[PDB]
Amino acid sequence: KNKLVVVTGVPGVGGTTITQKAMEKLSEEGINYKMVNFGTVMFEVAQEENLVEDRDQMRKLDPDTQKRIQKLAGRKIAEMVKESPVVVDTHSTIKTPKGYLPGLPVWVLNELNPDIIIVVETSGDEILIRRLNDETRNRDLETTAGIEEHQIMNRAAAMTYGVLTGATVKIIQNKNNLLDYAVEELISVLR
Amino acid sequence: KNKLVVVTGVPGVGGTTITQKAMEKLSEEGINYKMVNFGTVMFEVAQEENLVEDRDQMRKLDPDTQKRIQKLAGRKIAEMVKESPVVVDTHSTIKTPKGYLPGLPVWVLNELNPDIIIVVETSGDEILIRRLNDETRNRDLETTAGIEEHQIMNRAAAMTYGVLTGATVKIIQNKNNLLDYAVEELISVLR
Amino acid sequence: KNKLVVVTGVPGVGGTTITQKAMEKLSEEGINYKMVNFGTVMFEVAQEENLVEDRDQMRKLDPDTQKRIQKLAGRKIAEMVKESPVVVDTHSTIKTPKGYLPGLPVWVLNELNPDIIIVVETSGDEILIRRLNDETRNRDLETTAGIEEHQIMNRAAAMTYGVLTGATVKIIQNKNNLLDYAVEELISVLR
Ligand SMILES: [Mg+2]
Ligand SMILES: [Mg+2]
Ligand SMILES: [Tb+3]
Ligand SMILES: [Tb+3]
Repeated sequence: KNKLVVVTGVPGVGGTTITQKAMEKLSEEGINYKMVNFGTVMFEVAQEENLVEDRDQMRKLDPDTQKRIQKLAGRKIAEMVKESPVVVDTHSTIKTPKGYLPGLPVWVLNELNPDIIIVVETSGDEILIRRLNDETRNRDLETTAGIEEHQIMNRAAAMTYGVLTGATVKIIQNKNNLLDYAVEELISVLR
Repeated sequence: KNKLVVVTGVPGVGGTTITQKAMEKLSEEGINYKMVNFGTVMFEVAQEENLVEDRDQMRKLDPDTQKRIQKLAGRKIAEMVKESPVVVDTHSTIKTPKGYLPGLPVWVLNELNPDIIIVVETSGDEILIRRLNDETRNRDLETTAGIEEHQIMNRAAAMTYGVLTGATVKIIQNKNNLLDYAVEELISVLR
Repeated sequence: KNKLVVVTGVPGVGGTTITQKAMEKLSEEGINYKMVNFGTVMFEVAQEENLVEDRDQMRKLDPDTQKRIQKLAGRKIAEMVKESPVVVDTHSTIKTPKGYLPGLPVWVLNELNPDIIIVVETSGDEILIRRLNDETRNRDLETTAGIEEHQIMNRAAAMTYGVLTGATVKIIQNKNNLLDYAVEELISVLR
């Protein structure tokens, strides 16, 4: 009966920020979500199996071990759902030099059994300017067309996740100066 | 072999209207399709299995029995294909407050084995005005952007249905004052 | 660890042209891809199984036979990957009168196990004009809206292929008078 929600969005869209704010407001009503990052849960599984010491070593693990750690992380998260509602922070797809990499390939979905997939978006212009203004980020020259293409592929992958699991797929706009509206929309879905 | 065709479309697009007109034209050449609504077949299965009584509470039913009912409904429809060609009237996704809910999750597709998935569309403007003119409705604040987003997700879910079953995915425009053109296109696909 | 790459694109986009140029340049650094057309491998499998003698007899084969040959073709290609990197030339979807037909249904994906799905594109205008200038072609002109709709569905099917296999999905623009840029992008992905 506790929900398992996946919250996704391209870098810079603010998915974790609105999720953190929604969780804190829900906590006031006695609804206590636990938030986890899928990549961090993969790192915790790999450390527990003595495969890695640091998070940087994760990207050098072979593909069969990666698929195995991915299945184990999905199972570890499915088990957390018995203790409370859970929100998973991850990417619908990651934009790599070899193309869009699904964040939840079918073997992860079969272990996770998510109830809702949330896709947080805004316009390509708003994302591009947010990334330009972030000092911790490094300039790459991704265009608004490139960001829109990533959001097109994220929506299609998220819809495929819904077909394979039965989860609903919710799209929420997190627009500049309208953060509170995105937080209220997310609270309603998480409740 | 008799065709199993799924006809989908957002509320107000007119998919069942053009399907009924297509079927009467086809019966004049001895091709007799049987049309069933997936939700009605699920409700008949739930009644046949005595899991439910007052249909309205179907949405508030245990997810495991819903999945079982969904599989039984897909199987019941696949069996009808032995008697005649079949049209399944359903939604590619239903736009709910928790997001886009797939009408045919992978467990349904595996029982149904559809040959063709039809996606009936028109512009967001035409849908919005049709809904405003319908007296049966309750006026919500759905925009043309919201309708276009639903049609984007419906196409992606329908394409995923095609990949998982091998079915072709046909998109038909049912535009204002061009209903007969949509009917002729649907007849050609159903023949 | 030889890669299996699928290169797709609507008729007239020039995907096999840029692939052959990229393979030529990769050979200079000692990387020798083998290119195969998926439809040709199905035809070779059907000749071996004594189901056909000529390529024009393939279309008549029943759906169960079609599925069996498709699985055997996927397996035959997966075996070629042991000898060298492999590129599969095929369509993400084929635009037929009954709708968009997936080129790689889930049963083919499970045998192929592709590493990368490449989607080669350009604008609907550039494709339409290229087709009008091709003497091999007939008329039955698709509009730019029809071509854009095919590219929308090809992206969604390709993203579904990525979710089901874990493959990355790369989109490459092959624009008029910028062929060398598309070749360089494809070399980087194929390496
Ligand atoms: Mg209806
Ligand atoms: Mg070709
Ligand atoms: Tb990182
Ligand atoms: Tb044999």
